[PDB]
Amino acid sequence: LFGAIAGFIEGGWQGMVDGWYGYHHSNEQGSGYAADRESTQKAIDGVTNKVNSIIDKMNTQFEAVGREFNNLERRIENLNKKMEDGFLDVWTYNAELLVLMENERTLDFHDSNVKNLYDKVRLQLRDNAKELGNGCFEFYHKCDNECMESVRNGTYDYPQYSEEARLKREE
Amino acid sequence: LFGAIAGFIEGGWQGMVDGWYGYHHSNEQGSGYAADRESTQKAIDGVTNKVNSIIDKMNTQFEAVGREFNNLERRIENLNKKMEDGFLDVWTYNAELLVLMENERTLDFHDSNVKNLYDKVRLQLRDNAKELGNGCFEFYHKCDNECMESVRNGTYDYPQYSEEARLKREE
Amino acid sequence: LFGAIAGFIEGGWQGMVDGWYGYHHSNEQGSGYAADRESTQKAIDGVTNKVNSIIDKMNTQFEAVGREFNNLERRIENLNKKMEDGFLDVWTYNAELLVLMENERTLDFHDSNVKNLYDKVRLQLRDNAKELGNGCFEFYHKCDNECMESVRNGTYDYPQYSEEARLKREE
Amino acid sequence: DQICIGYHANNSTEQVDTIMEKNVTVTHAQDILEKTHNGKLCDLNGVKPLILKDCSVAGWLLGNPMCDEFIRVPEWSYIVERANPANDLCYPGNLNDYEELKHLLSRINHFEKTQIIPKSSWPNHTSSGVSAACPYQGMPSFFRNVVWLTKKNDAYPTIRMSYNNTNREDLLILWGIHHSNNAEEQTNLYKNPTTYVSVGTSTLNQRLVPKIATRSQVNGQRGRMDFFWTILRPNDAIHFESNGNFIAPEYAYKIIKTGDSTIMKSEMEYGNCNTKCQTPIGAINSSMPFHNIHPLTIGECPKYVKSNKLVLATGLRNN
Amino acid sequence: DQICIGYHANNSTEQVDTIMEKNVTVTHAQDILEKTHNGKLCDLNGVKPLILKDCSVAGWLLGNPMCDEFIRVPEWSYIVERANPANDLCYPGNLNDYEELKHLLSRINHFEKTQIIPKSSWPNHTSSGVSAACPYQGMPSFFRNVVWLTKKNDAYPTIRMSYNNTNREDLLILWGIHHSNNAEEQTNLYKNPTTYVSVGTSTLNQRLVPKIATRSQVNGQRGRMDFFWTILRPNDAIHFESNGNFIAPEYAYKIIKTGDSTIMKSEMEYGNCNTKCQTPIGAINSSMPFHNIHPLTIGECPKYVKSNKLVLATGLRNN
Amino acid sequence: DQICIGYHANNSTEQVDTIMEKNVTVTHAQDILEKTHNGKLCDLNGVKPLILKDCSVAGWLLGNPMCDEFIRVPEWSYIVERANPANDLCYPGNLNDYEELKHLLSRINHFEKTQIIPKSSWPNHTSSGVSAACPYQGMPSFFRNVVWLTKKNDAYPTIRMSYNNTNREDLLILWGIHHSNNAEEQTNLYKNPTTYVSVGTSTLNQRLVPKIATRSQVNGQRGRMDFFWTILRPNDAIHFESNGNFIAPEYAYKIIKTGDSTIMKSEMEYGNCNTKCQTPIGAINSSMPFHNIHPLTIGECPKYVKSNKLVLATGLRNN
Ligand SMILES: *[C@@H]1O[C@H](CO)[C@@H](O[C@@H]2O[C@H](CO)[C@@H](O)[C@H](O)[C@H]2NC(C)=O)[C@H](O)[C@H]1NC(C)=O
Ligand SMILES: *[C@@H]1O[C@H](CO)[C@@H](O[C@@H]2O[C@H](CO)[C@@H](O)[C@H](O)[C@H]2NC(C)=O)[C@H](O)[C@H]1NC(C)=O
Ligand SMILES: *[C@@H]1O[C@H](CO)[C@@H](O[C@@H]2O[C@H](CO)[C@@H](O)[C@H](O)[C@H]2NC(C)=O)[C@H](O)[C@H]1NC(C)=O
Ligand SMILES: *[C@@H]1O[C@H](CO)[C@@H](O)[C@H](O)[C@H]1NC(C)=O
Ligand SMILES: *[C@@H]1O[C@H](CO)[C@@H](O)[C@H](O)[C@H]1NC(C)=O
Ligand SMILES: *[C@@H]1O[C@H](CO)[C@@H](O)[C@H](O)[C@H]1NC(C)=O
Ligand SMILES: *[C@@H]1O[C@H](CO)[C@@H](O)[C@H](O)[C@H]1NC(C)=O
Ligand SMILES: *[C@@H]1O[C@H](CO)[C@@H](O)[C@H](O)[C@H]1NC(C)=O
Ligand SMILES: *[C@@H]1O[C@H](CO)[C@@H](O)[C@H](O)[C@H]1NC(C)=O
Repeated sequence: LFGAIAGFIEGGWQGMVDGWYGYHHSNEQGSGYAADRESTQKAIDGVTNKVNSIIDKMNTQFEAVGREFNNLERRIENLNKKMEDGFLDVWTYNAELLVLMENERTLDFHDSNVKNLYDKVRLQLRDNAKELGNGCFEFYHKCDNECMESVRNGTYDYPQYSEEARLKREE
Repeated sequence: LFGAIAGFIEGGWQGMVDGWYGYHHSNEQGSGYAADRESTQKAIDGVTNKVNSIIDKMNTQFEAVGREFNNLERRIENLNKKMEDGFLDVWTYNAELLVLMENERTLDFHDSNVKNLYDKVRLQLRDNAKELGNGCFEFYHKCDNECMESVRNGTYDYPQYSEEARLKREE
Repeated sequence: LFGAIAGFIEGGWQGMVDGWYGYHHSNEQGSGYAADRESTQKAIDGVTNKVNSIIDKMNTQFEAVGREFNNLERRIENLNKKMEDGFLDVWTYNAELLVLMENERTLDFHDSNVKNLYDKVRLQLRDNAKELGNGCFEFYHKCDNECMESVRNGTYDYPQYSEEARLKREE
Repeated sequence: DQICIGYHANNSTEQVDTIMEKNVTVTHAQDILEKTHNGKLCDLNGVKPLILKDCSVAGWLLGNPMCDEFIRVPEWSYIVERANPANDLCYPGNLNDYEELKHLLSRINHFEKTQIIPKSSWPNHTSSGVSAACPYQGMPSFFRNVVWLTKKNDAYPTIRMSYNNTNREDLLILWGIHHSNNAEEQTNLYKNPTTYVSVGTSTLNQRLVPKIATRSQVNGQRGRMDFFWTILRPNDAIHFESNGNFIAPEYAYKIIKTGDSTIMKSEMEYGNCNTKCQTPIGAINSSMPFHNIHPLTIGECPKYVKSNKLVLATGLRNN
Repeated sequence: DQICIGYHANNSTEQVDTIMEKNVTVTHAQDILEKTHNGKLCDLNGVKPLILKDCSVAGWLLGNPMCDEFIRVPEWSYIVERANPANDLCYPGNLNDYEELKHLLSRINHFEKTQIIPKSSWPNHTSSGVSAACPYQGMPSFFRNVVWLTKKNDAYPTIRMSYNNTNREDLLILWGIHHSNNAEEQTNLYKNPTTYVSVGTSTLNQRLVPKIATRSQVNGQRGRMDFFWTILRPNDAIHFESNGNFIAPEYAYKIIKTGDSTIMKSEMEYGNCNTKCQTPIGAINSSMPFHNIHPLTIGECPKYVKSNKLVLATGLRNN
Repeated sequence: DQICIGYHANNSTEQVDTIMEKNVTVTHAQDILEKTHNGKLCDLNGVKPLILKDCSVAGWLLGNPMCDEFIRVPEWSYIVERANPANDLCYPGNLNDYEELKHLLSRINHFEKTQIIPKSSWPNHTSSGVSAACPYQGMPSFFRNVVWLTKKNDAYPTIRMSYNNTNREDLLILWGIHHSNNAEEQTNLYKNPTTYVSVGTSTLNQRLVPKIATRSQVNGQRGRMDFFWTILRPNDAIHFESNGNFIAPEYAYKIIKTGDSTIMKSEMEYGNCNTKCQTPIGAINSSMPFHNIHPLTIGECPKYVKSNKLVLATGLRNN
């Protein structure tokens, strides 16, 4: 567990319909939601690939053929049924267990993606904003909607806003 | 691996008998240990759930029935023995391997829980304290025992001490 | 995934031939690469141990014996084939699936080791340097090649350089 | 002045399970377990199964007079036999190597029966034999593909006759022997008191002899009939020689299509449906990769598992 | 002024393993492999097993005179047979379909033996047959459940007799035939030189004939006895007819309880213990989910694995 | 002034796969699948296999004249039989319990053939029997290990003879019976019209009788020969008794080494190579833990998997 989903981000957003992960901004021109298209597409790619992997990997399984034995063949009748039952018990262990394990790994995959997005924004902003520790960054300057879009598409010029942020940290 | 247990916290505490994870405080009224029961209960819940899962998953396994064959039935005698031996080799692979894999993931589960607790305190204190990088936070003010209990049960008011911490980071 | 390899460290180094992880330094006496002997030996130990584990655990597998049946024994001939084919389908599921799963965990193991190294020096340096968020620390003082060697072998005296960095952060 | 990182949540109630936590709501699941069937027996790619309602395989192949629907069966996809069919060996006895025959019959999709030895071919013997054990429309009768030879002008001259498989295909040939109850019945039906039936091909070298002894009454008969079968290969010939108790072939089956099939034991009736996946308890219209319906599948089908539920998480934990 | 985050450590030496690292000390393990048994054969929910020390199943069922301890056995939980018991077919020969009979036996828990054909029933034959191959108290004897019929007043009139199963239960019936050594012994014991044994039920249609030929000496006997068995269903009847070499039933076994059991090959002795889990080499008092003791378990038991060690980590790495 | 943390990259193109992502270039892979064989059959730790070329096991064992190369075979490691060998039962018939004999052979490494009953041993019978079905150098011949006894001075006096296994090891003994075509051939070869072959050991009690009837022509013969075998254990004896149609042993096989082997069906030829791992389609010089070559391995070998590729990632993602 990477401590982000249901961790320091104490809940999901009913409001973000475009994707799995993303941003919610609020400046003086209002507020809104924007999904992060690249980290959402990477996750849907890896998860449909994992599902196809599980299905393709249990393609060659076991098929129980019907065989019949008479009243003085009960030994190999019993052998046959314990063999077919054994192979199906085995393959249902395999299926149930693989589903459990990769469900756990899928939930933690999503968790990791969320923490990596939070971090990638943290690294851009540094002391230009204040980590509230709830998943939000309270800016130290004036981030209008172009500035927000920069933060989103990764093109946030840290020098440009240094000075005014520099002062309200002091004051 | 999440780098906390046997990582930047280079050792466990013989002194914390109340739980798996927790806090050790030291102020001028003395020192002590306190287990973090909420993240300890979450872990003991999830790990007894994992153990019960592992036991329940190998409920339907393979039972070897004793069958017998005469001197001109050696072909199916050999078939029978290779079948029973095959199913037992298979199920002991399954058992040993599942134990190994979820032992690895249990150790890393504990690791993650510890790092998430360290972080949960880091986020509360920020620059009011100094991360020594050994698992400890050297405060910048005077945290009596009620200040400590607040840090533990999560109710640490950051405004109240800002000014005072502000000064010895100062000086 | 721990977001370091192919994450905030946007690429590997063709130039570091001596090991898997390590440092690249640049001061006024020049630049260079130095692998981290410790973290690298730890990983090569754990991964050759994992490989030997995977090989040794598939020691007792299934061995197919050749049996033969006549024209009025087609029922148990078919039984025999379904049994041997079933056990081989089972063990190739086991092999391919174990390889896939521990390949994923090996890649993420390497990732974790890298993040733990980045962190281990971050914890040494604190505000004496500036995390560029690209995997590098832009120092705030004068780190000659023995200061660098200290950072590498872990012996970095934070007091000694505080004062000087203290100014070049201000100014 | 703020910006936050967050993740999807929605109304979804989809639960998935893990080793650590059960009943975990997620935003996007995916079921991979098909758990519904149509409770009917269907075609298989538009090929109707052979459903021997109330007639067993022995009764069909030997020609029980109650099995007259199956005189000329068309090509089938699979065969459906009931649990305890009523019409099977009206005259009591055995179809020897029956299970091996059913296993052979599960790799055959089309018979064309053919008359290898017409009743016209027994000038010196009586071929009108008939039994009360095999009623047809209230009168005694007998298997339709096989002839009960008896004495004529109070003689059973020894039969020496062969049939050479001129056809392209393999031939399934059934014949039999009759175990009489005592010396006097044995002499009444055939004149000769100690008899035999010899059958020879290129692989087969059989000598059968009546066991004249007292048995329990079954279908009103203490006598018995032991039937045998072989696969006469093309250009090979079969050589019968008897002096009593011989039950001769008249009709044999040309094996003309030999693809993939099974003999499925279901008590169910035809459904007028079609399917790509049939099971004893119903068919399957599904592109799930698994089902829990029945293990004895036939056709292009998911893989049978015993689980009650299999859902893969694709999304995030939701609240 | 300080506060730190840390984790448990203690004295524990419990090691666990992982794919990356072996012999890893942890604070809290959990063993799930039972590796201990009591080396004894016990009751199974208070029901004592049937231990045929030194008598084999054939010797028991036919009534070897050294097996008199098992004349009237009480209900059992499982059956314990030794690897090479001494008392088994004193008169040499075969119990035909023996393995199928033992497989039938491991699903029976209680026989009640019953006298279907008393020795009183052979007015025209000698029923006192006895062999040196079957000593009892130093004198020659014979199987107790089965009667060696021989000639009387230098005649062996042909036997025609039947037994009708009036009982509620299935009947396990054994009979046999005797292979003599030459024409002269054949005439000494039975007058008729060429003989037969005919057996008929509703399913069975047997004719046995003595093989009079020279064999190797076994238990001091070149003659042989071939024994056969069947399950006579309630209201069905069995019809014997012989004129020599017949070894007739006297006692049959009512199958009165038909639950679950096994035939366990152990050289061990009774332990006066009780258990819910029995193995050939000892019983198991354990609520572990696995054991490595023996694969051929009986009762509510852990699941057999070959491992020497299975420990689940529940706590943290400890130092 | 700067210091950075980084990781290895190199030229490597080695790809590995995972559940989430396929075709992931890494810096350090490791192959664990052996996919190469030498396409030829070799020694096995310097012990040459027995390669019956155009002779089947039956042919070799009975002593078919074309299989004269295996008169006295040296110790083998495994046995190689072709898919459809030409020299097998020149005189048509059956080697009864053939499959069980092959299974017994797959656990034997060395026979020493021995003359238990020389042709010298039949003073009152003709032992020169010979058939056109078994040509040798253009003239009719017969199995070399087994003798066709026929009448002499127009008599076939009944045979009574035994052989006591004095050797220290088990003996594989084959004998047979001949099914003639009609009463007059039966009288031409043996004077007596109705005959038998009795075989007895301490365990075996066989009576064979010719089935004189008309069969299909096979290798120019409507007659047949049914062969049987047994393992005469040391100090036990075998007792033959016939008055016609007996085909007697002359040579038997001492089972002198009884290790580990298999009967491998390969059409291939000897390779003059050596190996520690042989398969039907070639041998293996490899220390990989897996292969995908062929399932029916023999020797110290990797474990067969059906996979086409198996590489474990050991290094990092590379670009
Ligand atoms: C079965 O009948 C066919 C029909 O003729 C026989 O086939 C002939 O066999 C002879 C061998 O003597 C060949 O030379 C001919 O080529 C075959 N004739 C045709 C038209 O193909 C066959 O021999 C008979 N077999 C038996 C066992 O009676
Ligand atoms: C065995 O004896 C019983 C005698 O009870 C026979 O059963 C009777 O069968 C008649 C039909 O003939 C029925 O009326 C009754 O149901 C039976 N009688 C009783 C009292 O239940 C049975 O037929 C005999 N079986 C054989 C093979 O002789
Ligand atoms: C086969 O011959 C051996 C001797 O060559 C027989 O074994 C002897 O048996 C006698 C008793 O009859 C005892 O003196 C010894 O037990 C054996 N002697 C030796 C020297 O071994 C054996 O009985 C014969 N087998 C048959 C079936 O006749
Ligand atoms: C999980 O949810 C199902 C849904 O009804 C319920 O029946 C079951 O009892 C639950 N089990 C647990 C352990 O929560
Ligand atoms: C049998 O049929 C043949 C040919 O039809 C004939 O020659 C003969 O008279 C008949 N009767 C007997 C007993 O052969
Ligand atoms: C692990 O510890 C046991 C304790 O006896 C020892 O026998 C074994 O050799 C050790 N194995 C390794 C790989 O350390
Ligand atoms: C013995 O045989 C005679 C003649 O068949 C018969 O009357 C008698 O009843 C039989 N046994 C006895 C004495 O009951
Ligand atoms: C993976 O690489 C192989 C290499 O040839 C290629 O054939 C295959 O199509 C690739 N698969 C995918 C899913 O890209
Ligand atoms: C062969 O026959 C002669 C004369 O009957 C007899 O003396 C001799 O013992 C017989 N040989 C055998 C092997 O019995």
